[PDB]
Amino acid sequence: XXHXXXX
Amino acid sequence: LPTPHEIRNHLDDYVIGQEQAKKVLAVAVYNHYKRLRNGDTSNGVELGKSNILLIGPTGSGKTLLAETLARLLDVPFTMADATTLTEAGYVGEDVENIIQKLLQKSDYDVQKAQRGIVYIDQIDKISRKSDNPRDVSGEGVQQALLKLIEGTVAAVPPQGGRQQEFLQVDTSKILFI
Amino acid sequence: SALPTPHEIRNHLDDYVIGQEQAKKVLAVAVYNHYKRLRNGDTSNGVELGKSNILLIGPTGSGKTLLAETLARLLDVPFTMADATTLTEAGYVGEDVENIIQKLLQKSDYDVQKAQRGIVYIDQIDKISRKSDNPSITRDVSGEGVQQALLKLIEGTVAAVPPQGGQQEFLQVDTSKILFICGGAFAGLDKVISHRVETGSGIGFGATVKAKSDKASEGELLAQVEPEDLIKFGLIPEFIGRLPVVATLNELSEEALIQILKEPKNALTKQYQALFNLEGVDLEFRDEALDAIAKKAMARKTGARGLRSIVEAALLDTMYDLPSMEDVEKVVIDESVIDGQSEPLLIYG
Amino acid sequence: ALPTPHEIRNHLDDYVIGQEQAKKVLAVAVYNHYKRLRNGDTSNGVELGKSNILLIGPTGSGKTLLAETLARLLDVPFTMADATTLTEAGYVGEDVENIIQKLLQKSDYDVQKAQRGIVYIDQIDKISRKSDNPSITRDVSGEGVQQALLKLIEGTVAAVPPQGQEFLQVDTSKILFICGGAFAGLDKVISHRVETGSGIGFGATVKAKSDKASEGELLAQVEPEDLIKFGLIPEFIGRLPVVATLNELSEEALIQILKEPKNALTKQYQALFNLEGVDLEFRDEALDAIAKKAMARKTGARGLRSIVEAALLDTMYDLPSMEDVEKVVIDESVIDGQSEPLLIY
Amino acid sequence: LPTPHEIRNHLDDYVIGQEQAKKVLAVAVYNHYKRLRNGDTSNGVELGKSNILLIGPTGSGKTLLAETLARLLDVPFTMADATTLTDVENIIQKLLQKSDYDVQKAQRGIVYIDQIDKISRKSDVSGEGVQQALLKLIEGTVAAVPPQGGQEFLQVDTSKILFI
Ligand SMILES: Nc1ncnc2c1ncn2[C@@H]1O[C@H](COP(=O)(O)OP(=O)(O)OP(O)(O)=S)[C@@H](O)[C@H]1O
Ligand SMILES: Nc1ncnc2c1ncn2[C@@H]1O[C@H](COP(=O)(O)OP(=O)(O)OP(O)(O)=S)[C@@H](O)[C@H]1O
Ligand SMILES: Nc1ncnc2c1ncn2[C@@H]1O[C@H](COP(=O)(O)OP(=O)(O)OP(O)(O)=S)[C@@H](O)[C@H]1O
Ligand SMILES: Nc1ncnc2c1ncn2[C@@H]1O[C@H](COP(=O)(O)OP(=O)(O)O)[C@@H](O)[C@H]1O
Repeated sequence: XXHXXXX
Repeated sequence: LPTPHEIRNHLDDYVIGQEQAKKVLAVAVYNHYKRLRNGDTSNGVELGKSNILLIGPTGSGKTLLAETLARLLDVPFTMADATTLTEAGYVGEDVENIIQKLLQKSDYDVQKAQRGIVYIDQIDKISRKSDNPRDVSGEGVQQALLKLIEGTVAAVPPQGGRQQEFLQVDTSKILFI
Repeated sequence: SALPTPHEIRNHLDDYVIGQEQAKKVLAVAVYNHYKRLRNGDTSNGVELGKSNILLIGPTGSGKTLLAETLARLLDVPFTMADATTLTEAGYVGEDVENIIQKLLQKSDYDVQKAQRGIVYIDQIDKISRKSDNPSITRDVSGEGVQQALLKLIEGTVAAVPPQGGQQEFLQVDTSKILFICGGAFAGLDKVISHRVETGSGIGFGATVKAKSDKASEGELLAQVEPEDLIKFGLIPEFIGRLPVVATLNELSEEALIQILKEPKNALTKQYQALFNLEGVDLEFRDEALDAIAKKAMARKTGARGLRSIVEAALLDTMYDLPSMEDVEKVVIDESVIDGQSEPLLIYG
Repeated sequence: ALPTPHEIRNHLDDYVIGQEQAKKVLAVAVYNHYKRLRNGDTSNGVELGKSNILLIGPTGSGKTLLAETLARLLDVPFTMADATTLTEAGYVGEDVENIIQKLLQKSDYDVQKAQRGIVYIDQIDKISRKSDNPSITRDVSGEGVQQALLKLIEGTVAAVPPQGQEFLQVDTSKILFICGGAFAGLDKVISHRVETGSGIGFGATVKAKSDKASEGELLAQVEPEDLIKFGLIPEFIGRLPVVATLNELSEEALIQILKEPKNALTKQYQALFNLEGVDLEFRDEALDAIAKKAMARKTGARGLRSIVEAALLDTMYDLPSMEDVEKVVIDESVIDGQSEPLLIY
Repeated sequence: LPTPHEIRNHLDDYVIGQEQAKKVLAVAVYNHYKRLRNGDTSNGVELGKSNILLIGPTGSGKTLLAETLARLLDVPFTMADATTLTDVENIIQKLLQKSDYDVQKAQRGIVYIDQIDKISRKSDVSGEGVQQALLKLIEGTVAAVPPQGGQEFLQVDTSKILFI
């Protein structure tokens, strides 16, 4: 569905 | 038909505080139409494309110039938005829809639509920010728009169909702001 | 319907594992008691029969992952073998916790009533643990956060899984009676426990110096493991409370390796015998060579898995030219061959 | 039929120069891989184990060459991925499952055929735990990838989108992995440990270390504990029991690689000259000079192309236009640039 | 079909002040394209794959050389950048966007990269990320690319594709 990207 | 002296005066009636910008638009607007009067018939080959890039702060009259120009100019005008634009049309919109709205203003007149003007607001919205990625409003939008801005014929169903046919409306002639 | 007993199931696992009597006893009681809780499907006076998960702790290559694999063979009820490195906290790109339940249904053929009574195994559980203390200003998405999500899963709840890939419907599967066996290899746990128990000091005059005479990491620094020790390692009390039982596995001893080469049906030596048999040459291992391999293996400190390096490298030169050779009835490996001083002896016909 | 280890060694011999020990490992490994497929499930022995390969050597030694040339005569599915891209799950960089994706494409989406394939990994040294690093931090690039790969090498099932909202399960226990890469500073690590054991005081004895560089022979004495100091995890090393040591190219290795291989630049350049009808010959004086320049620059075999290209850069401009030139001779002066090559009519 | 002398004249028509650069591209392009014609019929199989590197001050026409050459030879050319990279797939699909359908026609295309010094290894995730990643790209490989965005994936070889 959506997008997730982090660190 | 286009006049750079008079057009500057006409914009002055509706816009104030930007004198240099009026001179720039009059040259590009005059040059773009002059090119189409005699298309690629001059001796000069590989003529540079005439386009416009508006850059100014908030409340500077960017949206205002598009409205005033549309009223003064005879060819049909359109006012689109980049936020609605999405790549590969998942649920938001498609780039080809911009051409459909242009025909509605031109009443499905290809000869009259190719000489139209295009203005896209919030150009910064399509800025590619893919540091942490898929991206539907970033590179995908700019890539599709660049293909259209380059000049290509795109299939557009005229009237939607009652046919399985589409018209190959040119794009290099149409101007973009 | 006579179910197996711990002595019977232990005999099966004993055929595949050696020197793990402490840990094998735990799996037998759980599997044994798991059928009792299953038989009493809300048909007993005692409602909400307690649950007792298992935590298999052991060194590298000690056979933790091997126990769960061999267990599934003789097990009638379903089983699974998942991991935790690919798990992410609440919807990240990596994976969701519901993927574990999807695997269980593939083995049970999407049988909800049959999958709820299944068993679950997880590997590398220690990897998902915040190394830092409680503050954790940066929000790690693969550390202790993953453990927090599993709390609802272990306690018992219902998740959403599409059937066979899809309808706009989902399947609710309870986890109240589903067992979990989270086994992982913990590194540096011996140092943390020494500070709490040994409390050694040797600078001052009054304080006594141990002089490197303390117990080994596996000898006495694993059996007396307590929840409070794991908090310093980075686990959350809430996660450990869900796993009361603990199983401590000792490091493979010199004598243990000798048995592992011969007693198991899947031992490496047996595998080479079958592989060499296909070529047509018999394989015989001398007793001197077997013990020598054990001495070399311990130096590597890689566990049972390190044994393959010693055997394969030693016989690499032999396997390279054995197919070309013809009418070779037998192949025997001498003690010197393990060291590499001398080449193996071959018999021709 | 099935190729024998000797049979496959001679095939690699044409494309591989100066690597004797490495050919034996890949030959025995690949040969064993076939038996495990056939003998497996049709022999008294059951649950046949697996053994992977770990290639270690300097840069430009031919590690990447072995992975490609082997696939030509093998005919089974093969792939090539990079570890550096891989990152711990849940992060922006990449995921470990990606590696499986490429393998399927090479097998035309054949799960039964992809499990029987081979995989190679380059630049493996870039993922090592940083001993000297702040405690509170996470090496998703180096440590996370290793942790995630542990279960993959042992054998398991991972979700894979078929063809790139459904996934396909593909076993991995039968799949083979060949990790390889240059390890900078490893020579000092191994040297220390094997020669560490001596004090500085009067009573303490002194070892006679540092007798020889032993670059080609020091990597051969590698052990798993030496890699722990480097940054590798003991669990990851256990998954790769076999080890391979590739020495640096010899002073005259470049000379042999120029002539003996069928894919050498000399033969390749001759093909370009041959189609035009002009023969191309390289003398011994010219070739040895190039070898000295290559080693002096320390670029390696990879940089060898530059020397040949520059030497013929000016001359190649007019060869097609020129006529009545049946043969061309290359001289040492031509490589140096002192004089132009002579034309034979 | 062209020759190094003829291409040099054509190159001089639109470019000036760079004489040594013309001879480099003429032989490299002529030889590289020659490989496509001969293929593997010759004894020297597995030939080709020679990359071109350009180092010069800004405004020297480095990009113009590729674009002018692409027009002279009528070969598709794309102008990608490495500064954006921290994807690799974007570079491959980019070239395909010229015609959106190429099996044995995009393999002979040319690509140009700008600001190659940015990726220099500082001594630092910003640098050295790209160089290790570009190794497999330059050495040749095949990457999945959805043609036109869409349900069948397309495989395109990269070894034939030349890089500048
Ligand atoms: N240059 C201007 N001269 C006079 N009035 C202006 C000017 N710019 C904005 N205004 C006033 O502000 C109103 C809205 O102006 P807009 O053009 O919509 O502002 P804008 O910042 O150009 O919009 P954006 O940023 O392109 S969405 C107009 O109806 C005017 O009343
Ligand atoms: N008790 C044992 N008896 C026989 N072989 C064993 C034993 N323990 C380990 N092995 C061997 O070691 C291999 C790997 O066992 P594993 O279960 O993976 O050990 P491990 O401690 O679980 O490693 P991890 O947990 O993945 S770090 C097995 O396939 C056997 O060949
Ligand atoms: N040992 C070798 N024997 C023969 N040719 C070699 C050797 N090493 C390199 N070459 C030549 O140099 C080319 C490049 O070699 P590579 O396989 O890239 O070396 P490398 O050590 O694998 O580099 P990496 O993998 O990036 S560390 C080969 O295609 C051969 O032409
Ligand atoms: N010799 C030349 N003749 C004509 N135009 C040139 C020449 N050299 C550079 N240019 C101009 O420079 C522009 C390209 O600059 P470029 O080489 O891309 O700069 P940079 O290398 O800094 O990116 C083109 O628009 C082109 O018109």
